[PDB]
Amino acid sequence: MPSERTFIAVKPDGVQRNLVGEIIKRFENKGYKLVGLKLLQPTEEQAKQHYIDLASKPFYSGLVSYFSSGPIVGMVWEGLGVVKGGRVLLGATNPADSLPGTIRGDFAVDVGRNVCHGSDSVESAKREIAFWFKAEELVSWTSHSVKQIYERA
Amino acid sequence: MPSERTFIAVKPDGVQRNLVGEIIKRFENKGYKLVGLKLLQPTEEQAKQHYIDLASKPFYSGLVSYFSSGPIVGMVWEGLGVVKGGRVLLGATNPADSLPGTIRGDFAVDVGRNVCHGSDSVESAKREIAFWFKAEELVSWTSHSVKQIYERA
Amino acid sequence: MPSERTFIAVKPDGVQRNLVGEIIKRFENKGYKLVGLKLLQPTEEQAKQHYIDLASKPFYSGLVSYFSSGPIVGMVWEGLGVVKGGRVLLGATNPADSLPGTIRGDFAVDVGRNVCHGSDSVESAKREIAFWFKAEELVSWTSHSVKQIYERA
Amino acid sequence: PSERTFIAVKPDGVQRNLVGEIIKRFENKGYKLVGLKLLQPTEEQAKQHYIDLASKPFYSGLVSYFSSGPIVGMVWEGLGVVKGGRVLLGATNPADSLPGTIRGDFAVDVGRNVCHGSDSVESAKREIAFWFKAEELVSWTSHSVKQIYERA
Amino acid sequence: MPSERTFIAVKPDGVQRNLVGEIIKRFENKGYKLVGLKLLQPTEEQAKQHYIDLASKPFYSGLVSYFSSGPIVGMVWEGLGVVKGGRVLLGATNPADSLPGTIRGDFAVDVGRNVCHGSDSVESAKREIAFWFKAEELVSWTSHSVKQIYERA
Amino acid sequence: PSERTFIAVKPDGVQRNLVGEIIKRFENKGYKLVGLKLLQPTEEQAKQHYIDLASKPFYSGLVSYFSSGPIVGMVWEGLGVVKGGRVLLGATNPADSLPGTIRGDFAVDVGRNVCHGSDSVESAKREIAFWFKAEELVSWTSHSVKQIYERA
Ligand SMILES: Nc1ccn([C@@H]2O[C@H](COP(=O)(O)OP(=O)(O)O)[C@@H](O)[C@H]2O)c(=O)n1
Ligand SMILES: Nc1ccn([C@@H]2O[C@H](COP(=O)(O)OP(=O)(O)O)[C@@H](O)[C@H]2O)c(=O)n1
Ligand SMILES: Nc1ccn([C@@H]2O[C@H](COP(=O)(O)OP(=O)(O)O)[C@@H](O)[C@H]2O)c(=O)n1
Ligand SMILES: Nc1ccn([C@@H]2O[C@H](COP(=O)(O)OP(=O)(O)O)[C@@H](O)[C@H]2O)c(=O)n1
Ligand SMILES: Nc1ccn([C@@H]2O[C@H](COP(=O)(O)OP(=O)(O)O)[C@@H](O)[C@H]2O)c(=O)n1
Ligand SMILES: Nc1ccn([C@@H]2O[C@H](COP(=O)(O)OP(=O)(O)O)[C@@H](O)[C@H]2O)c(=O)n1
Ligand SMILES: [Mg+2]
Ligand SMILES: [Mg+2]
Ligand SMILES: [Mg+2]
Ligand SMILES: [Mg+2]
Ligand SMILES: [Mg+2]
Ligand SMILES: [Mg+2]
Repeated sequence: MPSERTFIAVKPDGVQRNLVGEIIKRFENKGYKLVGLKLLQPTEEQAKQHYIDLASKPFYSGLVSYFSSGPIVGMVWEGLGVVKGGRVLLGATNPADSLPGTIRGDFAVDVGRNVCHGSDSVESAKREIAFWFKAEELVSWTSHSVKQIYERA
Repeated sequence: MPSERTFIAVKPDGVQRNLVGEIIKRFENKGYKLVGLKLLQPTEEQAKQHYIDLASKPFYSGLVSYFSSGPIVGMVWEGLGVVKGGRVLLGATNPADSLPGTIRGDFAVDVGRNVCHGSDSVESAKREIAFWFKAEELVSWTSHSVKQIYERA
Repeated sequence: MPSERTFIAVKPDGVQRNLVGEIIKRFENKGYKLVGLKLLQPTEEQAKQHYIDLASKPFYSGLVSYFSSGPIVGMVWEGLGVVKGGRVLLGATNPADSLPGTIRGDFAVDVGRNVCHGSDSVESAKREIAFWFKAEELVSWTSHSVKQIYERA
Repeated sequence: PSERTFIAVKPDGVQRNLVGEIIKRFENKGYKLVGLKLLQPTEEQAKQHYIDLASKPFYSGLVSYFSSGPIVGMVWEGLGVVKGGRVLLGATNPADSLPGTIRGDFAVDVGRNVCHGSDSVESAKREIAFWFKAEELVSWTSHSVKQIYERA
Repeated sequence: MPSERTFIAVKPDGVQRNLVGEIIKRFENKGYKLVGLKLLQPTEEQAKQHYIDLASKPFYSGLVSYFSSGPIVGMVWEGLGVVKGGRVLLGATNPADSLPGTIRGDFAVDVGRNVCHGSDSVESAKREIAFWFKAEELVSWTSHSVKQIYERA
Repeated sequence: PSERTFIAVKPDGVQRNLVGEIIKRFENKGYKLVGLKLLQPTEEQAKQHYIDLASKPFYSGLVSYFSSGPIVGMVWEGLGVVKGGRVLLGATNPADSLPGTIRGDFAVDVGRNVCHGSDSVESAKREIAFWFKAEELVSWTSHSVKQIYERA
């Protein structure tokens, strides 16, 4: 259904390198609907929990330190297939494997400085959204372009 | 041969969502030559004929209604391999399958709101060009850049 | 009134230099509505008439020859203040006087190769639209975005 | 360089997919984002934000529209950012705004003019205080600060 | 005459902030012709001589130190009125006074970090070009678009 | 991260006003420009640069065209930049290149394919040595190096 949601974050390198607007533009251009947006400074414990599935991996310590080293921009986007589609926009995890046209393909080199995050499944997206956003920070609204973007609307 | 031609249309969602300029720019940037251009309101019967091969498909009635719901921009582009190359610029029919960099990859979500059309073969292109354009509507001209774009020119 | 209309043309240098998409994009981005569009080859006599007020000027013969030397893209745009606003988007007649941000400011050098034309008043626009377009060539439609662009809509 | 301003993408700007474009322009200029939120103003927030226009005949419509859907509120930091932000936005009436500015490139009607920016250092301080809690601002150092400023 | 030339430099901040391509694009888009291009590290003495007219000004010391602190990209552009036109593209000296659409209007804040330089007169342009470029580094060529950009060509 | 590659805008790319666009793509990616020059290759330079194609039937035409007008030669530095540069360029035949790449967005014909990039670390070292004198390369530290690389 077009009401699917995903969590996207500009990581601290993406904020530092002035990629916030560019990343948001790509999601707006695609037809996805912005329903949550904030600038925040993750704590180490927040980073640990966000990446909890990766706790045994050797990059985890550095990942958690880096993710909490400076501000991120957290977002919630709504749209048909937006979890998968958000990942398509981001490009492959390792920028070396990402193609031009994607965020990581255009703007990143190193897997540890890969500028952005996106939820990897509908289930993890729900968890991430719930973790980073309060219900008061999510806005219910209708895009005036909804019938131009979706057939069934 | 560099004189190959194809029919590209901005569908009514593409016009509504202000993608006419962006789509033309992509074709110009590639090196293709614009030889026909018009804004028109297809009739339902024109839409039925344009998509006649698809008459048995479950989506046909909706396709034909939508395509005739408002203005399209019809184009004829000329260049080496332009039929296939135009379709590559458009991206996969279903935008969920389209890659970033392409028109559908960058701007569309839903297969029924996929912003554009391109002819699928040399012979269908000839048919579509003849259906939408009278002989006197095409403009033959030489790009000042033809020898920078083509080795053989 | 938001139903005001103007005639804009991409002149033959603008077509040759692949500025058609870029010019249309600027008008779409502004909120103006495309209601007429075609590619055509003006005749010398059409060019003489289009610029008839300038018949005594030293540049007229060159202007009329050039304007009829290859294809133009003719457009009719609709929107509040579109005659004046279209000219603002174009920039100063002589590109040496045009500011960055405008079409001439960004893309042109020479007053005789200034890439585009726009009607200079409401009444000249009506004349130019009638000269270049038959009634049946215009397309009336409602932008899905009209109430986001205009308070009164 | 620690001057701050409040910039909002108005509901028309959100609806018309200009959030990223607007943020990009401010990032490109060298300004630093220190606050960002998406919210739908209440009627009362809309009345207060525009409190100096309460006696104008366009007020109730401005209030209703500003509270009709989400805005994006921003706090930007930088040398001369109050004046600079308004230069990026362009003239209040898009008819008067020049290409290159946000209103010049994207808006037609004064009542649907896409964005807001504080008009002075003091009004910025008041708008920031109105729209953001203390804990919602983020203090950080751009790694590019010495490239943007001589005195850093 | 269209053979006028000017010296443009991306200053060390402009190089550091990844504005080389953007600056070159703006000059290419305008119709100006690139006839010299190099990356170099100015010496302090080179910076002193380049800015010799400003030797008594209180910012001079800091200007010369900064200009020689890292690489610049030096360019020579050719075109009708290119000295004045290059300055128009750059925008006002102090970015606070520069308008959006210009290089300094779009990308700079501080007069001491104003990302680029352009010659201020035909005479100073000749001096600057001669100072920064050897004759072997200037390329004589003809743009295939010269007749599309200039009437008299 | 100290890997280097040679990228050239070919004479068609210069003529078609793609120099800035190409440089922008490499800067945006995070790669560092350490050499840059505009020059018109001699016939002999064109023959040598393409020496591994000397037995091909398209050679003399490639040589004549490559020496017909100015190119822009570049040296870029960064992790995996040889492979990365070629990914940015796209497939050799623009018919096979995808949108988003330089050839995918801007070229049609294999003989007018806008740009060149070294095919390997060793060929890059040889191309760099051929096109640039030692004194023409500039060593410098991007202020953004720690934002682009974890190990910096
Ligand atoms: N070998 C690796 C793998 C991942 N990572 C980082 O760990 C993050 C999370 O890994 P992940 O497997 O969930 O990948 P994504 O979901 O981000 O694509 C990545 O986005 C990288 O920034 C790393 O630094 N080195
Ligand atoms: N399952 C489908 C397939 C196609 N369509 C629409 O029907 C149009 C014509 O289908 P097609 O098979 O000719 O595909 P293209 O030639 O447009 O790639 C597509 O462009 C879609 O807009 C659809 O709505 N649902
Ligand atoms: N001194 C001049 C004035 C105008 N012209 C050309 O003549 C066209 C018509 O002139 P105009 O006075 O109607 O100006 P616009 O309405 O195009 O601003 C201009 O757009 C120029 O292309 C010229 O070549 N030399
Ligand atoms: N005559 C007017 C004046 C202002 N307005 C709106 O009211 C807003 C606030 O007015 P203002 O005087 O504070 O102008 P700015 O601070 O936005 O430049 C404007 O941005 C317009 O959207 C209007 O609709 N009609
Ligand atoms: N008050 C000033 C004036 C100039 N400058 C710097 O000195 C440079 C040369 O000054 P200039 O008067 O030749 O200005 P332009 O020709 O660069 O516009 C400027 O581009 C500034 O970078 C400064 O740092 N502070
Ligand atoms: N069949 C071919 C193959 C290559 N070429 C040209 O020769 C150049 C060098 O060939 P190459 O095999 O080194 O390919 P790349 O390294 O450029 O990918 C290509 O970039 C083409 O411009 C051609 O014109 N026809
Ligand atoms: Mg993950
Ligand atoms: Mg089909
Ligand atoms: Mg006129
Ligand atoms: Mg105000
Ligand atoms: Mg000066
Ligand atoms: Mg090769």
